[PDB]
Amino acid sequence: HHWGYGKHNGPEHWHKDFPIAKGERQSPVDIDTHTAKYDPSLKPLSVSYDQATSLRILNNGHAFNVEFDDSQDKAVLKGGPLDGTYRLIQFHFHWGSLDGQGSEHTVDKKKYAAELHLVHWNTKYGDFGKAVQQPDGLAVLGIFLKVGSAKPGLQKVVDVLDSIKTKGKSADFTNFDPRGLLPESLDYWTYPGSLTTPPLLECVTWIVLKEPISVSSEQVLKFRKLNFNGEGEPEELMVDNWRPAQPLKNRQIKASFK
Ligand SMILES: [Cl-]
Ligand SMILES: [Cu+2]
Ligand SMILES: [Hg+2]
Ligand SMILES: [Zn+2]
Repeated sequence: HHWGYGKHNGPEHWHKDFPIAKGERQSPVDIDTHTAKYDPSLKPLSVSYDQATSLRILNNGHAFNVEFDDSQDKAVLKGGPLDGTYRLIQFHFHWGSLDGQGSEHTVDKKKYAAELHLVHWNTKYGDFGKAVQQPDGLAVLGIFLKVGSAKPGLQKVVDVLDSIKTKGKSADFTNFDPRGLLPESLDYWTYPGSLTTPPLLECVTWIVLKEPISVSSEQVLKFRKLNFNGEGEPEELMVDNWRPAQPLKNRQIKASFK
């Protein structure tokens, strides 16, 4: 039975099909702010999304993915802990059934209402499938969401969700500008980890921003109206699609800021 987030197929079961779930550099993790070390050898981070080309939005039965044209260097992440250039391929979120949970990373055990992952692949490996065979194939920019004022740059996503309610549905999603999902500050923590959904591949340099974005209660409420199930199946609301914190093991979390 497919992986998911319910009691019978959720994160505590993933290891049986994906034994790497219990591996040496799994994500997410708790970010203990008092033991992360400021690292002065970190170059500033460069987020260049002005030429981004969004194509489509898809409900895949686990979350929704906003997919980008990554066939040219258009929306790239560089600098910070990264060597070379990473190309944006998609973003998605993880969120809760209530505002007190939903993030995957936690900050001194604090859970945010949701978390945005902008997924990029290392353009020295030619494309995504080859990048995910490399320990430095991916960079994911992770951004916490808290409930407060609306985030204007998220509204076009929220408005399209009605049209991709159930698993397998997709809609045209061109000209979406991901710059409108960023907070003001680019201060971040970074550590080596993995994708947080099966197949949980240990390819990711995580860059998790310290500053959350605020979204309104009405915006997150619309995320919670999505469905894990497909059309004409019984309703299973898409909520709590987050994996909990995993063992830090032999890893150090570095901070970009004092
Ligand atoms: Cl690898
Ligand atoms: Cu699936
Ligand atoms: Hg890998
Ligand atoms: Zn994710």
